[PDB]
Amino acid sequence: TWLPLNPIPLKDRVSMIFLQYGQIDVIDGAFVLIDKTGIRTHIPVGSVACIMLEPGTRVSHAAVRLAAQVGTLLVWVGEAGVRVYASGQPGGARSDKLLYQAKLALDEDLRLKVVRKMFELRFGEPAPARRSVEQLRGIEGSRVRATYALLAKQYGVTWNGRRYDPKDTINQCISAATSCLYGVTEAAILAAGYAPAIGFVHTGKPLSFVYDIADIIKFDTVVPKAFEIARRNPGEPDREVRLACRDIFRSSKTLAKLIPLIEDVLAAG
Amino acid sequence: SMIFLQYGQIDVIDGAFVLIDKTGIRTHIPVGSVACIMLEPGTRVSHAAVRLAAQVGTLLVWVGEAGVRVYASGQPGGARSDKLLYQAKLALDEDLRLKVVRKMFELRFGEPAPARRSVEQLRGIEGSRVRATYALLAKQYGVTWNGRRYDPKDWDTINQCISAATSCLYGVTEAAILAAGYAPAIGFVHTGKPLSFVYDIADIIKFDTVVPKAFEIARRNPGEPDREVRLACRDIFRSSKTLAKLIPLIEDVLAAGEIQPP
Amino acid sequence: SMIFLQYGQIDVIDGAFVLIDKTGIRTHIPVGSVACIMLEPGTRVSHAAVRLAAQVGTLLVWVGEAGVRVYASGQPGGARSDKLLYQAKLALDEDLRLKVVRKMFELRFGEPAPARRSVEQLRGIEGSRVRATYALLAKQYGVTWNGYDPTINQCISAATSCLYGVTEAAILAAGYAPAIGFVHTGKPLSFVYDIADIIKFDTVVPKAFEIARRNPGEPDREVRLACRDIFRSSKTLAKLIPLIEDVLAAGEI
Amino acid sequence: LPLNPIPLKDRVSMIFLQYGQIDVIDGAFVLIDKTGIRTHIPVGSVACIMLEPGTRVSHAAVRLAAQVGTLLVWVGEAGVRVYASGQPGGARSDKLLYQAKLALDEDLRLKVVRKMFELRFGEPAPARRSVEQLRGIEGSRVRATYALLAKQYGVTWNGRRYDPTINQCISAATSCLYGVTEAAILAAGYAPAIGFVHTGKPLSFVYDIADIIKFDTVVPKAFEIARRNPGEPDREVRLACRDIFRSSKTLAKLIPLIEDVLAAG
Amino acid sequence: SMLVVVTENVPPRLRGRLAIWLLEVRAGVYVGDVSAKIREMIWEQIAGLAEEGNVVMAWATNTETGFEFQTFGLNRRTPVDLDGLRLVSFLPV
Amino acid sequence: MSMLVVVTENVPPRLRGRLAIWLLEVRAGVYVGDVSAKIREMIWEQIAGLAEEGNVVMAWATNTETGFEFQTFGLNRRTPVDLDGLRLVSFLPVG
DNA sequence: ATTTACTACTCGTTCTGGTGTTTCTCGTGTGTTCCCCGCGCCAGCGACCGAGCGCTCGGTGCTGGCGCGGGGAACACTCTAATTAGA
DNA sequence: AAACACCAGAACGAGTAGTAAATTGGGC
Repeated sequence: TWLPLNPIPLKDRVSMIFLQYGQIDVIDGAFVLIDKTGIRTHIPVGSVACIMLEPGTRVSHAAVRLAAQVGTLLVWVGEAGVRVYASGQPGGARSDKLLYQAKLALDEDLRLKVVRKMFELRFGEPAPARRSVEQLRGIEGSRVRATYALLAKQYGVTWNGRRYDPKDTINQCISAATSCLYGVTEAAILAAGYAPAIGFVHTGKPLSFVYDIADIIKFDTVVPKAFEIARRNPGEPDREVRLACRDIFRSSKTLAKLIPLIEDVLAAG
Repeated sequence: SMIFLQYGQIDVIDGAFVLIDKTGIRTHIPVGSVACIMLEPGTRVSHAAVRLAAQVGTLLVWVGEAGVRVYASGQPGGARSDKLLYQAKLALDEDLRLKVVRKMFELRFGEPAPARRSVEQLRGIEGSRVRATYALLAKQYGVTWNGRRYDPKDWDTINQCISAATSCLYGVTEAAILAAGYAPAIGFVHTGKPLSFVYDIADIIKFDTVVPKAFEIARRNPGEPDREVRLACRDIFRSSKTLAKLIPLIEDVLAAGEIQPP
Repeated sequence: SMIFLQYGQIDVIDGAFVLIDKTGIRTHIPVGSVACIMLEPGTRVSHAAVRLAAQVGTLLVWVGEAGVRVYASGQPGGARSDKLLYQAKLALDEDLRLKVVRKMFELRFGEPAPARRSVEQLRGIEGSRVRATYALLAKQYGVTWNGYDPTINQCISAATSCLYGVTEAAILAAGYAPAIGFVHTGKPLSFVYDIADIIKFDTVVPKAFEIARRNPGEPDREVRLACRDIFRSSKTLAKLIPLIEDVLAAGEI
Repeated sequence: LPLNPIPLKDRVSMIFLQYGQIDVIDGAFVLIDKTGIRTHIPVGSVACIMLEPGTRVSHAAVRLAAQVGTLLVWVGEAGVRVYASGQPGGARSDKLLYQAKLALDEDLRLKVVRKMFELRFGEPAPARRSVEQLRGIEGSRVRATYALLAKQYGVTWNGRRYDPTINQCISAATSCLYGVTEAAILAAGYAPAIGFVHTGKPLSFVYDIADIIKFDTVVPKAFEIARRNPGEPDREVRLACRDIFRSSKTLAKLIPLIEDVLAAG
Repeated sequence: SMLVVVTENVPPRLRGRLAIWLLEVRAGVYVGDVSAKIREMIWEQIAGLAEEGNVVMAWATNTETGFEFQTFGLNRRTPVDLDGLRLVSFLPV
Repeated sequence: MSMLVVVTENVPPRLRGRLAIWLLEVRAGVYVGDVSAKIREMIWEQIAGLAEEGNVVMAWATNTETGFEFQTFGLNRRTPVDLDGLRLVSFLPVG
């Protein structure tokens, strides 16, 4: 009575689930979230691509084993859902695709081709000619600020500057929204057997490549939608933002379009 | 270095990793001198502990008893760009690949590889030596041997014990490659599979300790050979600290390319 | 003519109809002299019975107790084309429709309708007369009358519902369409509302006013049983078919 | 609690019930066998229930069937229709008066007849032709369709015989089409007896509508079944019929078509 | 649109009414495929005839999960809202 | 992707959890989900391989006139009967 | 004759609380070709108002469904040592 | 410390003869 438990495609999966203030146990082979009161919440871990864990959770060994076998990325998040830690299938990487990504990353010329492909796929227009990675990153920063001012004027949000350290609400919403986009994005890369750390524009960080991929589409749908929530300034923004992101991840079918896009980017090689 | 934790709950009470036992034995753990934490079955980790290990950059990996099997590790797919690009640069170049293959042969058999030999030639020599070693262990333990015939459908006792043991060694090997910070999919003798390098290192230290034990268990012929093989591998990996010694071996094998690995 | 069957089984034993009772009393029925068999609750029909009743063109109409309600009827929507085209030809033309409306007025109040009056004016006059009948019965039985949201109005609604029952039974037995009305139009039971409004206050309504005067615990049941007793004893359903044939006969065929 | 009927286009075609008594349990259409096994049947989601010989309906069952707008049809051998019961007052006055207006006037009746000829054969009827001439031409084209289909599917054809295998299949197939067809008319609130080409018969109009489309999908498919000559044809026909009534979405296209014909004149 | 209704401790009335339209595969488990308004009718029958029992109705939609469900009454398994994603949670004694 | 509904009785807890991996356990033995054809077939494989002595019924949305299709594994007092291709369910008495 | 509301009473299932018992569902020589679900682009549906003597009658853009296409098991191949076992 | 196999006891609901009561859920 032991059959191989195989994971299901990422596009045919729910976006994200948030659990908080309760222990994560495996009951009869199933992902269960027990609360302090004893109420068991069965979770369909197989049909979800990423499970984000909030402070207050106590995950068990068999829980991380189960979430690993069904291809479900576990993401410990902190304030406003920013990713603190992650766990997944360690051997779920493709040798050919890793060697392809790394081959495109080592050489400087192919790396510049990938960066230019990301710029063109983001803004719909080719990058300026004879420009270094730092210059494309500076132009990227200017266009990013122009997008923040343009969205701030479109949706009418009092804007004073981009602030990452929580030390307003708008930024928080963005940090939530983008955070989710980062999260699911990482899962896609893992489902695609690449590495999340081998970036092209961003380097050194353990998820640099992820930041690249998300930065292609974040202002296409996710950031403006986040602005919408800020326009209302709700009492529980995070949750709502989460929901909104989920709906966006449905309406754009993001989980289905990430893997081709990534491949398309590497097709610049 | 490295630390194993088992049969207790991980938390952070006064700023340090604590492991709680069923008898109430607190095991504080300083954030220093721990490059990786090994989580054995029976361990419930809190959120504060994961946050603290995440801030310092301590790699966490969920493994079995004495790392017999590996299930999930933090920062999936690799956390270090330098070591990944390093192993990849070694695997892409045919010359560096030949260097690492020769180093694997010399560390495997205790003698340098024959000169002017390609990768495939060393694979053939390695294969004939592997067959000869199977026959040699068959003579030393007195087991009737007819060949490695495995059917991934029905699941012979000797190929059963050998299979389980190789699975355990794949476990500790993948755990070691993770603790070192490299990719288990990027291999040199083996290619394509998602655990090629694991198959390389495992092939280096295969016949040293685990397989003779497998022939001992097949000699005793127990009712449950899988359990005895996994537990014997746990004992060998524990008393021999094979996982601790595997990291210097891996960093040396990859160091054979001479590009100064960081 | 017609016949009511209740509490038994319908079979065909050796060429004729049979109704088996709970005690074992065989009620044989010959295939002739019955134009419409009416089945009350408590009746089970075998296949051969419906086959024989279909061969000789016998109308089967599943109705309530004493025809108090109409639930289903064989040959849906009418069995005779000539009668349907006849009622329809009478109702399409405004002059023949006016003649049938005046006949309903005459048989309703006992006096001919005023000359040079349209269907709308006759409808207003008939409505005012209905008010006069409501106040008159309310004074005769001593019932507080004020003029329903979807006990006196309850009894009135129940009685009018039962009468709509027997009236629809008569319209279906004769072979005409219940939706093709002359005073009422558009409704699926317009003709039922006309023929029923002809004899509504003749007998049924005063009994509902009496029950409303007694004020019983269960008014609906007492009103329905009273209506079943009036339809049974007075043979109102047997008397309805000639009335309809006369009303539609006033259109000069 | 009220209980209103549902659009016929979103129902199942037909069910065949044999050798059992039909009762009502806790408010539900039930078919009990001789062995005691109880078969629940959703009366509301079925457009037409065929009652094969051996069925003993209860009063409550015809009450429920008539309240949900489900036509009951007592059938005989090979599915031929014997009797039927349906909702008595579930007809629209305006539609009945419209159809009867088209039927009383001889010129309008001729217009509707020509509309049936055009929608049946895909070509306008010859000018200045009476109903009888269009009826003879219709019968001739019917026989021509019988010979053409018999040649297309390789069926030995000797003639159209109505008195009691191929013909049987036809009788079953068309029979099925009649059933639902009548039901459709009831769901629209028209009268089945008010026919234009056929007259006098209590289902004349029904036949007419059926005679528009019977040779489009119903007859040829029946021929196919004859081509196999199975041991249990009826069932195979019945099943097959349902499939056609799904694949062509007949219940969805019957009401407009009828109205379309009534649009003539 | 596929429609499934599960009922516990309902009077037989609601069970029969559900047998009017849906196929009863298991005790209290009803399966069907209806449109939107017909689903509304079935839910009206449910809320009208259920008085002491607990009923859960789930139908197909075009949402991300694919379906949507609503409950009438009190049961040990109660649906909980997890940031809009409604799941089920098993209460203790 | 279509809708999937799984109803179980007298199944070992292994199968109940396995179904809890992809489906939501609305009721005791009543699980609801929305999966593709492949995932449906996989769930059915786990159902037939893990169920013992118990009875399970699986019903998914399709494009038939009925609007859904179902199949069953095991024995129960309610058994499906084929009436001229139309699949219904009959309730058998004792014995 | 049929059906349902109401009531004990049997029968079966689920659920939970005790013991034990285990830390378990794994074997990997590396790379090229025919077959079919999946997205993908273009056609069909989901209250004021007249007649008499306030009252009374009440009428008048997604979506599923046919299509190109891009991702999996035979076998197609080094290389060595006593023509097949091993990598 | 977490999780599953196995078995006995408690709680709970469906199914089923029995009794009794009705022939019923409006109206226009």
